[PDB]
Amino acid sequence: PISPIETVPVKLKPGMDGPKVKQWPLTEEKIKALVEICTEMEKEGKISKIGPENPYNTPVFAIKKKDSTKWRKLVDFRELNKRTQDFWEVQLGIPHPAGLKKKKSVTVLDVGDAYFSVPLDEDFRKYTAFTIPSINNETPGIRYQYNVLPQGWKGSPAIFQSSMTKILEPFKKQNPDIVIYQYIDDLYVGSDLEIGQHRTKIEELRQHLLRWGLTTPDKKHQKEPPFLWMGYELHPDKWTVQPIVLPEKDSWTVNDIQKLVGKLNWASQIYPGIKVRQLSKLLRGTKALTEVIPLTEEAELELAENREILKEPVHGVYYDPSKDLIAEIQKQGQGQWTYQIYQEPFKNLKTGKYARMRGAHTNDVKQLTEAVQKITTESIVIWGKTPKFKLPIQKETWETWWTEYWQATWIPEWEFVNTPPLVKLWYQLEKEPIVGAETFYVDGAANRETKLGKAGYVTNKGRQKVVPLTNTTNQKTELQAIYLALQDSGLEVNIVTDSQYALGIIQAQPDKSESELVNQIIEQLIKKEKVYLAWVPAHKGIGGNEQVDKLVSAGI
Amino acid sequence: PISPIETVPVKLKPGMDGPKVKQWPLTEEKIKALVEICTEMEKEGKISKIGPENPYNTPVFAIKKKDSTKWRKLVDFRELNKRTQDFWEVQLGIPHPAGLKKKKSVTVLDVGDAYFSVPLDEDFRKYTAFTIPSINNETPGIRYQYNVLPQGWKGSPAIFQSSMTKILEPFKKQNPDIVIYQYIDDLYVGSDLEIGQHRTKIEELRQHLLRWGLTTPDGYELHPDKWTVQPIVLPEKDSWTVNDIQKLVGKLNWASQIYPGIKVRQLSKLLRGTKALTEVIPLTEEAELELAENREILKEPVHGVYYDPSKDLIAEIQKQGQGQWTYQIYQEPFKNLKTGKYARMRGAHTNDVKQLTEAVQKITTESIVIWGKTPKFKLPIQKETWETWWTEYWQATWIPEWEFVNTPPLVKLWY
Repeated sequence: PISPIETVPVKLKPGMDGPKVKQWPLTEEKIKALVEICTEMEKEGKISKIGPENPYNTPVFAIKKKDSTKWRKLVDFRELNKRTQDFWEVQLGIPHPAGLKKKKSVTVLDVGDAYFSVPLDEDFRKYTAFTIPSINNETPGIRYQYNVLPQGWKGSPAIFQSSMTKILEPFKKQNPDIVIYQYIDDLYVGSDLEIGQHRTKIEELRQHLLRWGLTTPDKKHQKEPPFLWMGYELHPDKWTVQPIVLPEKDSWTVNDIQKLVGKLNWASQIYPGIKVRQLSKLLRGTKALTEVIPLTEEAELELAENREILKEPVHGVYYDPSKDLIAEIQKQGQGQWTYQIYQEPFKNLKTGKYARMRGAHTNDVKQLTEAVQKITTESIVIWGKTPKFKLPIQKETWETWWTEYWQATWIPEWEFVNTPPLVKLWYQLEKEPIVGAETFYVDGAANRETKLGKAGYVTNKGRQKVVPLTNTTNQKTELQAIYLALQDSGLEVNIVTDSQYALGIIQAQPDKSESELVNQIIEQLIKKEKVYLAWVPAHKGIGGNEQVDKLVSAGI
Repeated sequence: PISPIETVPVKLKPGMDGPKVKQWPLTEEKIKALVEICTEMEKEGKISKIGPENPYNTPVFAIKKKDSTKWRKLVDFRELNKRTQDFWEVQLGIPHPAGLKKKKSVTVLDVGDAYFSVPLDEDFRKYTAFTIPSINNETPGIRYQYNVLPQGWKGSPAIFQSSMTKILEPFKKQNPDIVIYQYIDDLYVGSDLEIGQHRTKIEELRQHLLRWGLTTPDGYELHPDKWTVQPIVLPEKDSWTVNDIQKLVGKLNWASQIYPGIKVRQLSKLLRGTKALTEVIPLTEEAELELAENREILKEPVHGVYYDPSKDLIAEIQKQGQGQWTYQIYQEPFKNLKTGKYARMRGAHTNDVKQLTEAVQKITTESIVIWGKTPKFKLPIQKETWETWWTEYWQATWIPEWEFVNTPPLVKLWY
């Protein structure tokens, strides 16, 4: 029942007052259950009937579907959670099974009516006040308010995590080898004792809790291999995710989308790529949990996509600190990369895929890097240590990339994996000019007002050219110009621009891009044999530059 | 131990709120140490455990002063400093010791522990909350809020300025020619004596401080006497191949932004035509006129460049080859206060993040010693990379403010 544990002081947001929203009448059969559900709740002191002095209220509803054969009382705290002070969500994420080590005996406890056990600050109670409507409208409102932590209120999770840490603090200090883990209302207890001596230890825990109000029901995972903890299955030697099943429906309400959004975020921790962005925007656009909302195209596409993701079966082996951590990375879809972290070959701990925007333009190696950087941080958050790295790329390749690249970068310890899609550099832009090669003194321009402007060179050989361009930026024509000088040119060239913009996009030796033109400029650059891009200041009497402008420039 | 003291009331700047940063993840080696350092610090009653109901947070982590020593907890109070009330006039220090930079030697002492006796205004305390990561988020974090002046803060030395002045008055009497400066948890001590005969005057200040109740560790040295400048230089293949007169006139075109006494003309002319870069053009007797005059204005100190205590300091770093780096510290663009080239890396120190880190620091201490303030950095690295390594090479007790960028062809315009 109600824990006689020390309650936390909770404040509202600075300046905001409590929630005073209006209750909307349900049905005479719904309403009667809501009262009966509330007379059972007032019987257990979870709640307390109030009066004509309390100026606050919160919307009460009744969900039609009975989960575990229970048609309960859903409350809408949406307003209160806005007025309810912030809290602090202590951790850096959810735990992950590959963190765990093999513990002989294991036991997972379920905290029954957990939130309902721990109590709420007697002051903040006037705020959680609600009201069950009346059947005979000749009779008034059945006003309540909570005494315990509500089920959807903002703080409840935060607080209860605290209430439980303090109650398990004693018990944790007395048997420093038995590991106890905590998340929502699932208690993981596991150690290296044998069944008897260990179950005594569980009994002792169950009792320690009971003395404090928390009640672990008989639904105890008494040592039988499939332990269900946090949407996973802890087997004797491996773990497997319990399959996530999203609801299929055509008529979604404010509430129903909400639950799913949650389930999605939950699922998003275990699996990647799962978005919630569009579905989310449906909740900002309308009120009242009952009223229906039609999905959009983006939102309905999302659902089919996550559900797609949520299809691939996930699993792994437990952690062994005696051994090294190895993480192997591979290339895939011209921007797709896969990695697997393991200790014993073929025995996977974590398996995933990294794919991300290396900027507007990108490089291949400069992609592997970020892949590495992201694996390290994930490892450090799971095993507190950096994994030894196996990278598909010759040693002197990386060497020749950081010796050149103006930006400082680094990859921790890594060994060479001789495997197919090897990452490497496609084209070495020369350092000094080539003797003999044709000297293309390029330029280009446009008009912001018309979107039309010129683009072409003026070689040393006397050659010339130009082209008229429609719907181009004063800049893209400058990139274009380099395109030309490259095509109409031998296996060796000495281009020369006035564009800082392009000088850079080229300098960074890109491999792919979002810009078609650039993409084209790449392919050519590879094709060629001895390129040389140089730079010289515009609007000055330099060289051929001085003359190529006139042809490309507007009114002179 | 805490002296019965009436707490000095501190407030956040107007309109602002306390920090709510987030905690970067830490290794096992590091977490452990923060845990030991915290249980004791907690028995000694310095910091107290706190609940969820405290919105705030700051990052904490564990560095390591020198080679194979004891872990020193470090707190990233950068965010709290910015929001914390600049103080009346009792500054972090005093009207900056103009000669701190000209001393034959300078030693740095971690005075930090000093703050551990004074109590901190009961109200301002929630704003110092910090949280300790737990490997694999097994345990809900260790949450702690200070009770005493915190070592990182700026309110600390601001407050304990009186006390420290007192503690030092004697050492100042006896030794008048010795210059001492305090930048937060640090005492900058510089004299014009021999090193062996410097390292004594220090230990003396050590023992004395030790007597008046300050437990200082051993010491760190610098000699702002050999500190030099790195200038803009012109090549040897002057006015030769076309290419050459191009890079030349390119470079000399930028430096106009600095000193406008330079001229392009008698060089852009040799550039006239549409000639192959590969051509050894004629170094005409009118170009040598422009270049020898261009050579000159370079070996010269800028005009109008003078420090202003009101604007922030900024620094830019350009990687430049084999264990070589360069940097610039200014307040207003192109108006240089200092240009230099940190270069000391090969083999074992051949790690990009390690080198940059160390450079950042040499630039930061150089600003304290010289202007008595930390510069805002413009870092030649991508945010994510640098953030997964700095702390593995950071040894200082302060953390400067940094921003991340992309170096254009500036690298060529400095080496």
